[PDB]
Amino acid sequence: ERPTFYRQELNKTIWEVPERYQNLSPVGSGAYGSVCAAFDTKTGLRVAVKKLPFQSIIHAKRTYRELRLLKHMKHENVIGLLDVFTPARSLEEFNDVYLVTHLMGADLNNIVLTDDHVQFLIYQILRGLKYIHSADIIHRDLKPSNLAVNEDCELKILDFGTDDEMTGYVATRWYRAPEIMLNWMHYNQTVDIWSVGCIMAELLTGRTLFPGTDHIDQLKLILRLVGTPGAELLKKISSESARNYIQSLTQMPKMNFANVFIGANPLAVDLLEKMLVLDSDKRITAAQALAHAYFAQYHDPDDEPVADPYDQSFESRDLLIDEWKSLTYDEVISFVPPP
Ligand SMILES: Cc1ccccc1-c1n[nH]c2nc(Oc3ccc(F)cc3F)ncc12
Repeated sequence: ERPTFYRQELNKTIWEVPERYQNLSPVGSGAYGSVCAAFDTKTGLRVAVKKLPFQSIIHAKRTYRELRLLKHMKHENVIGLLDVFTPARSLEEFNDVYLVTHLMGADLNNIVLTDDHVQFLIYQILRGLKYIHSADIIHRDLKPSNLAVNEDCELKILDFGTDDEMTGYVATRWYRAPEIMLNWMHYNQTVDIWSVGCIMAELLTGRTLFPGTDHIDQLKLILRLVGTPGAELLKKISSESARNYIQSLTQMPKMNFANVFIGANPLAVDLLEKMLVLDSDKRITAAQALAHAYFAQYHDPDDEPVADPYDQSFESRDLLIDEWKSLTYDEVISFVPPP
């Protein structure tokens, strides 16, 4: 049965939410979008409520995409959907989408740690990533700011699935795999593993691994550590222009990671060497990384679940605004809360 909704001005828009949600207060000061913290009186959970959506074909498809992704994700280490609602009573008046998830304590930026803490945090990221990758979903933009923890350091991944904000000395680009940063090729799931390597290094040292002042400076930072590409990788760079530029660079050998990560657990150094490989074909996978000796005290093959199949055929589909809107409406209406 349809709950009673009440109205409140918050982020200079009128939020209309079910009575169960109380004490709504804006969080993140814009950083997360139009998001409010609230208390869910039905479940006793502190929740984050995001108000989004059908302004164009691209916007409507992106709205559908986000709802589909969030509805699929059912894993301890991945942000999932506690609720989704609209005050609209029919498809015709449907124009707002509200998404509800767990309210976390802080992101990984507001944390950066002992080796034991690093083990635990990276384990959880990899556990969540195994799940996400098993559904053929790539995050594409893993960074400390979309990794959040509660008070008990229990972690969840957020934001899975412009040129200006990627320009210059910016954290938005520091965690990106070189093949995606420079559009070398059609990339794979281990772009996310590169990101984990960058994050893990930063947890260990307290410092950004590749704090490039721009794309090129960052590539140079990367290649100084991992070496310039060999013949085999160059061949895989389908971008003739990008391949051409790479060959202009003075060749450099891979550095000794033990001399870069001075005093770190040798098993951590080993894992970093396996994650921070230039050739994405040869990077360690999430499933493989979980079985690495570094996570011996946390690893449990019976407690690292995979995802149900995820149908993303809609991605190659071209539809009208009202069609994406109708699809989105169906998904809102059919939502079943978690047990
Ligand atoms: C990342 C963080 C840092 C500090 C405090 C709270 C949070 C936080 N907890 N939950 C959060 N959810 C979001 O986005 C949503 C994602 C999916 C939703 F269904 C609803 C959302 F609001 N953004 C920040 C936080």
